[PDB]
Amino acid sequence: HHHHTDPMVSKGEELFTGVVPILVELDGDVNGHKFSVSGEGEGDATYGKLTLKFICTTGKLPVPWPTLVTTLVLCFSRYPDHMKQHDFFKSAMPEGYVQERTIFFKDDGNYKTRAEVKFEGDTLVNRIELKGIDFKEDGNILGHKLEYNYNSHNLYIMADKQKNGIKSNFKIRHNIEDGSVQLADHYQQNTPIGDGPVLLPDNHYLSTQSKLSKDPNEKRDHMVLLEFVTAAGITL
Repeated sequence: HHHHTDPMVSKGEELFTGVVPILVELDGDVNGHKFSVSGEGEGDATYGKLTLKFICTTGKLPVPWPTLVTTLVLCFSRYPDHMKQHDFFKSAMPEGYVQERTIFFKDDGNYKTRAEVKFEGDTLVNRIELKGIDFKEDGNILGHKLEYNYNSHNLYIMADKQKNGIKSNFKIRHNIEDGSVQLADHYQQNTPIGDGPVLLPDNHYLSTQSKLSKDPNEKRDHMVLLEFVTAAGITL
């Protein structure tokens, strides 16, 4: 059960009670290599918990799987009760929100992404387009020099009142196979798809933990992702 004095909080919390099925679709194009990814799994916002398996449906993924983790559903974050009035992501549901990013891989190319996150029936759907340009053919991305792992990370969320949405910018660190690190500097904005009211948050952050694995029975190119996201940074 859920029980909040704000009916707008109640509306979003009710959509994310229990376990929610997730579908992810990504059509990408990086330096002229077209590819698609399909993902399926479940989210349990009560615990900030996501379990997803992604398949490259065009063959071999032309970029490293870790580079797509942030692109491939922050509505499943756990917002503490005393912060639920700051949960933009659930408040935009079920009509959804647009998530847009530019991801600058330092000394390399950049990803431009646009996604619509919304419910289709009971299923939470993340449909994405990605364009990657100016990548080095022998760089860490197109050369597949990134390790298959991921680090824990905090992203700070700010309101974007001009756009009735939010924005964030943050740096992801990708381990390179020779010990060093590839930086991926993310700029992010989110806006509601509908014109109904949303919750615009005070400044806070999301604390993320991600674990990547492989399905030993899966011959297609794939990534198994376990992710926890918790909102923080506002006191009681």
